Amino acid sequence: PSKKRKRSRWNQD
Amino acid sequence: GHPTEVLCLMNMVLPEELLDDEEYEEIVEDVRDECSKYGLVKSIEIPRPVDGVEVPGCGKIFVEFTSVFDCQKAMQGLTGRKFANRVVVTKYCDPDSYHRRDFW
Repeated sequence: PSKKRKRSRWNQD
Repeated sequence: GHPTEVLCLMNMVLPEELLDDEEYEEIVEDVRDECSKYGLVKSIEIPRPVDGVEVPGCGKIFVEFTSVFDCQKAMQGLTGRKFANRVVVTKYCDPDSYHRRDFW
């Protein structure tokens, strides 16, 4: 399972 | 609100994105691995207008959850975040409407 730690898809700032 | 069974994911998907094979696989995969962090997710229903086949209604997607327990602890942590540059609007959806894709 990939796509776990590379591009944050739940940021805010 | 009111827990039903499946989770809702709005304000995080555009029709200009759910039309590419790269963008699609990127959302379905990511959204899946993420949703599978608070509990168990049966499946995920994300419209994919064929060259603009399902554009009139496109823009809202979601995932079929197993229990409202994890569905609650999930949306409670997804609300206020940001898919990329816009606050994600997560809600609750009825498994029935989900099956028929009635979109609730």
